[PDB]
Amino acid sequence: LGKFSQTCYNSAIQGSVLTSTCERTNGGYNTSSIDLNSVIENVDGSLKWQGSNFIETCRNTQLAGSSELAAECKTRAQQFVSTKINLDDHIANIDGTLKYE
Amino acid sequence: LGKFSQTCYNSAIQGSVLTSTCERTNGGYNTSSIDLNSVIENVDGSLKWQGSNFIETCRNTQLAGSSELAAECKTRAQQFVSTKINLDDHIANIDGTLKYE
Amino acid sequence: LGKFSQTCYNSAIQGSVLTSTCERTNGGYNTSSIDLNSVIENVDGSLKWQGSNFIETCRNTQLAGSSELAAECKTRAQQFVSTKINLDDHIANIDGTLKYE
Repeated sequence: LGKFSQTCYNSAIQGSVLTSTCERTNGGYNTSSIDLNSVIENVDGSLKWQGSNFIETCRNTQLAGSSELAAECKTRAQQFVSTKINLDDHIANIDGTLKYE
Repeated sequence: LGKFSQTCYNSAIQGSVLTSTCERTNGGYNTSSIDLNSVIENVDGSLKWQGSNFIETCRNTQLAGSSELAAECKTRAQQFVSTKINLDDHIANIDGTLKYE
Repeated sequence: LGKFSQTCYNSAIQGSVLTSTCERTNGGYNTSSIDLNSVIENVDGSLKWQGSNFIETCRNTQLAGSSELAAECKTRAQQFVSTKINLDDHIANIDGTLKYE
């Protein structure tokens, strides 16, 4: 999840904009930018990843008791993500034969 | 802070909107509304008090090493503290282009 | 620990199965295979050891370079979870009018 710095070089943050040179899936490199102002927020003096508008991602909003907002809210949306794992870590050649160690 | 419910009566929530009838300081009553969609948000299935735009409320934004966004941000109580966040969490390289996932 | 690659030739991933041709200690070569499904887990979109069953939630499995397993993996399933927040925390009655503070 994420993991851009592993495949990108020459990164800089100018104001609220991140710029980097990232590898392509089949070779070459591409310089590109992304404004982080729409995904990061200031919560109590601590930078954080911001959530969703709750009226689009929750159901049955209601008052509970005297002062409580209650809802059934949705978790992070499900998506497909590229990932990799080094098979050298635990797969071995043991007399011509592959096994786990 | 806050605690409207100690001086207000007949509260209701419809959508993102809170409506209540509150006591005026020097006697009498007033029904008013507030939109909770501008101050509350959904964080991975939990409702939380929204933070602030970090550009207009933080100072000295810089990349720290590989993938860290570093700055000093105004706390609730308006005093600056040093804060960092790892951009690798959610910024990915999608075929040469930088994208939030 | 492991490192089959630097001793094994012509490796391929079909589904969850690694098939390669490896050199014996005393002799020539042998082609064997190992099912990785029962040994690699998909944890929220990241391939990991110390678990099983990744193949049910990951697609387009390929060999990247000489020893890397590459895939497109499903992140945690989205679900509706009950949540509450206390409005008293930051909503006040300012002279009969609801305000955020």
